[PDB]
Amino acid sequence: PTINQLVRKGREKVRKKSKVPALKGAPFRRGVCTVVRTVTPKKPNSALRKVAKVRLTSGYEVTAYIPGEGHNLQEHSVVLIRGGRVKDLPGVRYHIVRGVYDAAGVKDRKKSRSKYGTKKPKEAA
Amino acid sequence: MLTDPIADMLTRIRNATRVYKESTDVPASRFKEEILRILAREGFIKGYERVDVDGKPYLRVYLKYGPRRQGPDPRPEQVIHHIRRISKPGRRVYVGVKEIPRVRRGLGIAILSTSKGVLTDREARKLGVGGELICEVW
RNA sequence: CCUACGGGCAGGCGCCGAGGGUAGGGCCCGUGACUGGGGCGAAGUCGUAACAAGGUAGCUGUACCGGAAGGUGCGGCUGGAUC
RNA sequence: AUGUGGACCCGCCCCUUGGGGUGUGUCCAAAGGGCUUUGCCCGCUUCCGGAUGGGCCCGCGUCCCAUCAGCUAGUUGGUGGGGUAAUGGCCCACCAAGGCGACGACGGGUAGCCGGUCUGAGAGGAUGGCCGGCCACAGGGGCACUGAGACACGGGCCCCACUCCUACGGGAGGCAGCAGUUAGGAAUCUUCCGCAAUGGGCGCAAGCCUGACGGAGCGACGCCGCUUGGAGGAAGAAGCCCUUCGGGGUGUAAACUCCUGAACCCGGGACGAAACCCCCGACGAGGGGACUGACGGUACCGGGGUAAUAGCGCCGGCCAACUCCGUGCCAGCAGCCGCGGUAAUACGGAGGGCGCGAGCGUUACCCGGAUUCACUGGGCGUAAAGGGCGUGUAGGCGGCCUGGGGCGUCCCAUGUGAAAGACCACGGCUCAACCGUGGGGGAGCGUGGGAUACGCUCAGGCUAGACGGUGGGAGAGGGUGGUGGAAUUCCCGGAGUAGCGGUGAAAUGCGCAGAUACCGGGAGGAACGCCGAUGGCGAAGGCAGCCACCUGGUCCACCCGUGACGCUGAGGCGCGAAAGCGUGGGGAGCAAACCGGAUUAGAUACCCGGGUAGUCCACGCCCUAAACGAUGCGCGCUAGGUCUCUGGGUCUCCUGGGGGCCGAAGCUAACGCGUUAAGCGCGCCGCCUGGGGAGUACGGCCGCAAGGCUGAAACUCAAAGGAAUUGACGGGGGCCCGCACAAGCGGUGGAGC
Ligand SMILES: NC[C@@H]1O[C@H](O[C@H]2[C@@H](O)[C@H](O[C@@H]3[C@@H](O)[C@H](N)C[C@H](N)[C@H]3O[C@H]3O[C@H](CO)[C@@H](O)[C@H](O)[C@H]3N)O[C@@H]2CO)[C@H](N)[C@@H](O)[C@@H]1O
Ligand SMILES: NC[C@@H]1O[C@H](O[C@H]2[C@@H](O)[C@H](O[C@@H]3[C@@H](O)[C@H](N)C[C@H](N)[C@H]3O[C@H]3O[C@H](CO)[C@@H](O)[C@H](O)[C@H]3N)O[C@@H]2CO)[C@H](N)[C@@H](O)[C@@H]1O
Ligand SMILES: NC[C@@H]1O[C@H](O[C@H]2[C@@H](O)[C@H](O[C@@H]3[C@@H](O)[C@H](N)C[C@H](N)[C@H]3O[C@H]3O[C@H](CO)[C@@H](O)[C@H](O)[C@H]3N)O[C@@H]2CO)[C@H](N)[C@@H](O)[C@@H]1O
Ligand SMILES: NC[C@@H]1O[C@H](O[C@H]2[C@@H](O)[C@H](O[C@@H]3[C@@H](O)[C@H](N)C[C@H](N)[C@H]3O[C@H]3O[C@H](CO)[C@@H](O)[C@H](O)[C@H]3N)O[C@@H]2CO)[C@H](N)[C@@H](O)[C@@H]1O
Ligand SMILES: [Mg+2]
Ligand SMILES: [Mg+2]
Ligand SMILES: [Mg+2]
Ligand SMILES: [Mg+2]
Ligand SMILES: [Mg+2]
Ligand SMILES: [Mg+2]
Ligand SMILES: [Mg+2]
Ligand SMILES: [Mg+2]
Ligand SMILES: [Mg+2]
Ligand SMILES: [Mg+2]
Ligand SMILES: [Mg+2]
Ligand SMILES: [Mg+2]
Ligand SMILES: [Mg+2]
Ligand SMILES: [Mg+2]
Ligand SMILES: [Mg+2]
Ligand SMILES: [Mg+2]
Ligand SMILES: [Mg+2]
Ligand SMILES: [Mg+2]
Ligand SMILES: [Mg+2]
Ligand SMILES: [Mg+2]
Ligand SMILES: [Mg+2]
Ligand SMILES: [Mg+2]
Ligand SMILES: [Mg+2]
Ligand SMILES: [Mg+2]
Ligand SMILES: [Mg+2]
Ligand SMILES: [Mg+2]
Ligand SMILES: [Mg+2]
Ligand SMILES: [Mg+2]
Ligand SMILES: [Mg+2]
Ligand SMILES: [Mg+2]
Ligand SMILES: [Mg+2]
Ligand SMILES: [Mg+2]
Ligand SMILES: [Mg+2]
Ligand SMILES: [Mg+2]
Ligand SMILES: [Mg+2]
Ligand SMILES: [Mg+2]
Ligand SMILES: [Mg+2]
Ligand SMILES: [Mg+2]
Ligand SMILES: [Mg+2]
Ligand SMILES: [Mg+2]
Ligand SMILES: [Mg+2]
Ligand SMILES: [Mg+2]
Ligand SMILES: [Mg+2]
Ligand SMILES: [Mg+2]
Ligand SMILES: [Mg+2]
Ligand SMILES: [Mg+2]
Ligand SMILES: [Mg+2]
Ligand SMILES: [Mg+2]
Ligand SMILES: [Mg+2]
Ligand SMILES: [Mg+2]
Ligand SMILES: [Mg+2]
Ligand SMILES: [Mg+2]
Ligand SMILES: [Mg+2]
Ligand SMILES: [Mg+2]
Ligand SMILES: [Mg+2]
Ligand SMILES: [Mg+2]
Ligand SMILES: [Mg+2]
Ligand SMILES: [Mg+2]
Ligand SMILES: [Mg+2]
Ligand SMILES: [Mg+2]
Ligand SMILES: [Mg+2]
Ligand SMILES: [Mg+2]
Repeated sequence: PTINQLVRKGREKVRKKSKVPALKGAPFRRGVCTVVRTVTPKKPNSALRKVAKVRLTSGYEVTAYIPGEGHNLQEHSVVLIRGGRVKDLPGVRYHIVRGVYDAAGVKDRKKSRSKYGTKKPKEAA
Repeated sequence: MLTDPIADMLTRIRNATRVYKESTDVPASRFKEEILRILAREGFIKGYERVDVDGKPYLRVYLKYGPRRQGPDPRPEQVIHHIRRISKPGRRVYVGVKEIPRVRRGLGIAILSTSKGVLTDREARKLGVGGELICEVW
């Protein structure tokens, strides 16, 4: 646009939209499981994906993914949520953090252990 | 009505040179003449002169090019590779002497209007002045 | 009440006054019987509108009609193929 | 009472907002205490000056929403008061009718501001946590008192809410001081030591107070520094992993050999502290003297001395690092692309490898990349994007010559830009982190001086822009009235007879109340064939028989006039195809809806037969569009060729205005554009900022209604797009083949086998 036009109107700064009301941006939010269901993916994937509907302190009831080999979560479970969509599961915008509150960490996990939250094993160590 | 005669002049030059014209007339103005003087002194043009076209004051302006070139397209290199208004009616640009720019590491000019007359960057920097940043030519 | 008789103090009235009440206006959230569509989700149902002249060229403003895509009127466009 | 002085009224000088001075008149001071006691020490009074700190005012700057457009009645100004330290509608009486607003008032949202911080090549973007500066607050709301200073966190009053006491009458309380507890939360410390230092209050001093402060405690929370060893050490142990069974890997890595010696033990042991005070001198300068350490038995120095912690992420591509097993669209991974369906470098484990290392990853948030809001630095013919077109307000922009002013602009000098932080030196802790000193920058704003090219401004001039005059032109530009012929329908008459109509084929339908076809007459409605164009006119929409009247634009020639009078144009105002609406006419033909006939699996369609609104006129609405050149307006500049409409000339040819085609330079993603630019430039406007949700919801405005203008969000996708390429396909085209069909002769399908 002309200069006179920029002077009259100016440019508009672009507001960035949050992908995540773990409400106030706050890196983690604690909640209570409600339904611990299994959901099928979409698009070109097939599996039985493990999921918690979570009541939060933040007020929101949201659905979260339970990552890892297998889990120990039932209907009143109390867990920490972290954010991280799942992408094959629509409306699943958060993961549960394993190793915190009533989500025990993944047993038998040798490799990327600190996600999944499983302490150092002790046979050759 | 012609909003910027200097931009006009410059553009007449830009255009005539791109088809290797020997000359262009441009309606005459004292200010225009002063810019040409610089232009001529710095060896961008051959030179210029007052003339009447339908009995009205012009400035014929003798353009100047490289030699013929070799392969396909033997059109001459251009002396005025680039010529370009800066300050304009829509938006005047004024500089202090500390912020007069170095045009193409000095292989290029900037013409520049000051209270000690129209000057190139070097002339004006040594003369310790600034003013309206008219155009840059390389 | 005190007084050096000048006045002072108590006390009383009044204006303003946080806040309260009543009637009328506005605005912001909640919650909601009942209701309208929307997104998204490998393999459900009806047709086949569109893409090749898509088998009625298409698209379009508008107006009516119709399970549905749609069809028809009028006017426009070519962003229609065939000579 | 004294009055050095000061205050007030009046006057007079100087000065200029209430600043100095001066003359009558009036009015105003004081406090004592201590002595190593006649002369000192602490105080007291009035006045002037300084220093510090503040109050008030002003220019400029300081976020989002215009889906907040009008706001104001102490409002705006005035006269006179009150109140203050002081100006002021700060408050009050009276008077006037004012003040503010698209340069965004009013309203709503959100937020303490700044020095700085983070980011970024910069411009910019984000931010205001530590430290310093200012503001504001002290459970919520008001208020004043005291005082130099408060409307006062640990003062007072009242009202409200909550907690505690209560003999039910009444009271008490205020950690956003230091700790600390509890609640909330993903999450944030000790109810520590000390006044030794620095600073602060009172005190003549000694001292007293000081959760300011100096320290220590706790958290890898961050930054920096350091350790988990060093040198030898095999053609190379074992174990584990590959393997083409030969070999390869982990790997000098280990074991082992020398060497050093974090931790830990022994010893010494701080700097921070010289003043206050006392003595000499004089209670001054100077000199002498004594006390004082929380940190801390710490830092640091010296002697001895043990081989003494390693983890986390990653290895499909972006990206540094590959193999075996397990698994079989499962379990799972996943930042995006995407992995997984029996040979998965992508899942899980192993070996091996890469990267960082007392850390490594994760999530969240800011800037970056993102030239993806583009000032630097983008775009709008077909990708998102030119407003449907005009008229024109505010605004933006403005041809050539001369002179004046010097507002912008440029220059010099000067004040300011605190400290910290930032940059560079040199220093202090063994280094660094941290810190001391010094230097250097630094936008912006103030004052004084100067320049005058360009911009602005004032005055003067010009004629190239613009407008005008004279004469000549082409045109479906518009409005009103009139008028012409062809055709369709209907009505009347004649003649005429069995069908007409309609389709792929039909039927519905019309026809013996005589249709169709044919001639003659009449009525009406609507539209104008040839001319007609690849044509013309209009700003767009859009305009077509002929005539007249009224009227808008525009082109050429003369170069006669005015003298920059110009361009663009938010908003406003007007125009604005069709359909639609209102009132009233009109209605031939056509024809949504609708009534029928076909077709079809069905056919709410395509085909046929009917047919109302409507299509027509007037007046008033509506205001949309593929309102398209999908191309904003104006101006200048940059080869030509060719065809066409319309002027002028010396009429072979030249020169204007307009419509096309091909094409220089050039531009374009390409297609294409190309003196009728999409080329090169200037001015001004409108618009875009991934797709879907959605031109939806909400709000406002408009409308009789239909609806129109303005126009989101949640959620959700990794595309949605444009142009061009190769194919493939077509119930597209052209050319052509084959026992492909046609032309033939014999078969199969029937029967038995
Ligand atoms: N897609 C959203 C919108 O609504 C519709 O889309 C939705 C449905 O119409 C459509 O339904 C289709 C159906 O038409 C088609 N013939 C059969 C198909 N199974 C259905 O599929 C749908 O439903 C199945 C479950 O039955 C889901 O597994 C699947 O996600 C979804 N595609 O799938 C869409 C799921 O959102 C319209 N197609 C379209 O107008 C528009 O895009
Ligand atoms: N986008 C096409 C059109 O742009 C038109 O206006 C623009 C064009 O005329 C012209 O823009 C030119 C462009 O033509 C031509 N292709 C070259 C040049 N790069 C552009 O220029 C523009 O952009 C450059 C930066 O790229 C700037 O530096 C420059 O100042 C600016 N004029 O100048 C205007 C600047 O935007 C009209 N708005 C409209 O017709 C349409 O939007
Ligand atoms: N003013 C004197 C001292 O100056 C210092 O300022 C200096 C230092 O802090 C710093 O200087 C040093 C530099 O001199 C020396 N040659 C190298 C060192 N990297 C720099 O240090 C700085 O830079 C690095 C990274 O930027 C960081 O560690 C940190 O920003 C800072 N220490 O930058 C400033 C100029 O050198 C301190 N900041 C300050 O606290 C102290 O007073
Ligand atoms: N043709 C006439 C012109 O048309 C315009 O408008 C007029 C007429 O066109 C219009 O229609 C007239 C009507 O006047 C009269 N009352 C009825 C008559 N049938 C109509 O006649 C006219 O229009 C229709 C339209 O097809 C046709 O008959 C035919 O074209 C013409 N003769 O009505 C308007 C006045 O009644 C202009 N107003 C004017 O120049 C002039 O009347
Ligand atoms: Mg898959
Ligand atoms: Mg030229
Ligand atoms: Mg300066
Ligand atoms: Mg009283
Ligand atoms: Mg689902
Ligand atoms: Mg169709
Ligand atoms: Mg066809
Ligand atoms: Mg179809
Ligand atoms: Mg079709
Ligand atoms: Mg339609
Ligand atoms: Mg229909
Ligand atoms: Mg049509
Ligand atoms: Mg005296
Ligand atoms: Mg007295
Ligand atoms: Mg007063
Ligand atoms: Mg706040
Ligand atoms: Mg950048
Ligand atoms: Mg800020
Ligand atoms: Mg309070
Ligand atoms: Mg206060
Ligand atoms: Mg307190
Ligand atoms: Mg808790
Ligand atoms: Mg102390
Ligand atoms: Mg002290
Ligand atoms: Mg070694
Ligand atoms: Mg030893
Ligand atoms: Mg690699
Ligand atoms: Mg992984
Ligand atoms: Mg495998
Ligand atoms: Mg991977
Ligand atoms: Mg793996
Ligand atoms: Mg940017
Ligand atoms: Mg730009
Ligand atoms: Mg772009
Ligand atoms: Mg577009
Ligand atoms: Mg247009
Ligand atoms: Mg205009
Ligand atoms: Mg104007
Ligand atoms: Mg000018
Ligand atoms: Mg000046
Ligand atoms: Mg500073
Ligand atoms: Mg050093
Ligand atoms: Mg200055
Ligand atoms: Mg003049
Ligand atoms: Mg007849
Ligand atoms: Mg048209
Ligand atoms: Mg003349
Ligand atoms: Mg004259
Ligand atoms: Mg209309
Ligand atoms: Mg109409
Ligand atoms: Mg009507
Ligand atoms: Mg039918
Ligand atoms: Mg019909
Ligand atoms: Mg009909
Ligand atoms: Mg064109
Ligand atoms: Mg032409
Ligand atoms: Mg072309
Ligand atoms: Mg969107
Ligand atoms: Mg394409
Ligand atoms: Mg193709
Ligand atoms: Mg045959
Ligand atoms: Mg047989």
